Amino acid sequence: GKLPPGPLPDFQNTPYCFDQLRRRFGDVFSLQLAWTPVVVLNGLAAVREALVTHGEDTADRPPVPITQILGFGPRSQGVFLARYGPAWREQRRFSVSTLRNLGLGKKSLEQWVTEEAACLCAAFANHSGRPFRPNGLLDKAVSNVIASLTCGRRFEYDDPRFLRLLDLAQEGLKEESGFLREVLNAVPVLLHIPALAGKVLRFQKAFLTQLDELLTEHRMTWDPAQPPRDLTEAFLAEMEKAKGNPESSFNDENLRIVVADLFSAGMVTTSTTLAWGLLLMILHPDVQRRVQQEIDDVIGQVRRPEMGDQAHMPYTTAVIHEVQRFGDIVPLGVTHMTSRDIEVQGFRIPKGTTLITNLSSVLKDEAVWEKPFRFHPEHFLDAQGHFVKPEAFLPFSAGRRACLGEPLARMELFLFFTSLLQHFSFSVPTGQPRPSHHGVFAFLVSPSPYELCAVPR
Ligand code: HEM
Ligand SMILES: COC(=O)C1=CO[C@@H](C)[C@H]2CN3CCc4c([nH]c5ccccc45)[C@@H]3C[C@H]12
Ligand SMILES: [Zn+2]
Ligand SMILES: [Zn+2]
Repeated sequence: GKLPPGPLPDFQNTPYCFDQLRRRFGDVFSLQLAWTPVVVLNGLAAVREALVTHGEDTADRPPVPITQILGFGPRSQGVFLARYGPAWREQRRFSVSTLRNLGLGKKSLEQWVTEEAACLCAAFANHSGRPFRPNGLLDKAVSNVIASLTCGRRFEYDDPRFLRLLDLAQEGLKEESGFLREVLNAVPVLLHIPALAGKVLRFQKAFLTQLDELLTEHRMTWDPAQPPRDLTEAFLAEMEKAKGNPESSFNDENLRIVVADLFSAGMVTTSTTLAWGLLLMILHPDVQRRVQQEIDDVIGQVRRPEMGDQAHMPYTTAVIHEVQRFGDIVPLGVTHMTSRDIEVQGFRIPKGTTLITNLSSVLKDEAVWEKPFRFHPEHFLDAQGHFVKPEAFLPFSAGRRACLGEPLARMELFLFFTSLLQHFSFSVPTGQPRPSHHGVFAFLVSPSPYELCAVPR
């Protein structure tokens, strides 16, 4: 019956504000947000006990009433915010299998991705030696991979339509984390204001409208006499089989949501990580070199990198993992909700509690890591040079709801990162201030804006 302690009754600096209460109230503390009961879980032990040991009872999401404006319904919840049940599980399993069939785990996708990587290197080379922000090109190359798997196509980097889409996307994930958002969610009555309605999800509504245009084009070009060559076709073919089934989540309202969930995560998570990687590589030249040495030793500058190389590349694998750990791009993951009463670290957490997993607190757990607040590839290495992955490596969270795109993310990071470091040497532009290793918090945590020089080898 013991409830977790907490203060009794910020939105842009949420991560660090929680770290404050952690040292004060402990690793499992309660907190009051509007009318909504929230419990924050900190450190591996508490997150693991919640998401794994009590996995069945914490795999639900908080109701989010605003998503009604985006056409959400019982059988239309996408994957991310989908309530725990049939609509969630059908889409979740569909995405996981469909990715696999499309070539995830095969040289098929491997060779495609490493081809977009070549497009990325040519875009970089076109800056000659001049300083530039690598973010936009990172977003394009990484969007194309997920666009290809879901939408059956890539875009040219100079494509106007593609640019409006990446912008709407970026500006939309911003709206995922808002003060007003939490307001209309704990107070669902506010949606009844048609004037106030529009402005809530300005960009997300507009992103879905742009995605609709692409999906419509895609219905026209689809050859249903052929095995589906991407996720949208596979979805469309299920949608056909389900004509007459009001229970199926394969409906038109859910196609735009599912593809929005997958496209946006497949883009903003991975490229932001890579922006982190490139920033850490110019702040730590010694590390950048030691990676390039391994690349040469194992691959040379002849052929494109392959996933078969990662096995024999423990240092590069280390660095990439440490980028994720240090970069820490999703400090608070995605909220969960208890669907049942549970006990965590000795405290009672009632059914219906909003659970926040503090992934930052696990990734930078001072008890687990040698130098939690430093960029230290040896966190994933031993004295012998072998790669080790500590249990506290949870940038993808844990449980029934853990990132379904992790295998895609891992192959993208390895191939893009190695390809870039295989062909370029990155540096802070002479005469410019040393860039902050601190990050700026949107919904995600991104590096603070920086430029670099990229000179070929
Ligand atoms: C560096 C790359 C990535 C990181 C760090 C990351 C991290 C995460 C995190 C923290 C969650 C929340 C898990 C939870 O609810 O406890 C999640 C879930 C999810 N991710 Fe990822 N992710 C990455 C890449 C991707 C990719 C490439 C895709 C799509 C192909 C993707 C799609 C999803 C989806 C759909 C969910 C919701 C899972 C569910 O609700 O069952 N993510 N991810
Ligand atoms: C730019 O806007 C979007 O991508 C979206 C629009 O409407 C709904 C379907 C939004 C639902 N939202 C659910 C949560 C979430 C999303 N993308 C992520 C990417 C990483 C982490 C979390 C998320 C998606 C983004 C979706
Ligand atoms: Zn197609
Ligand atoms: Zn060893």
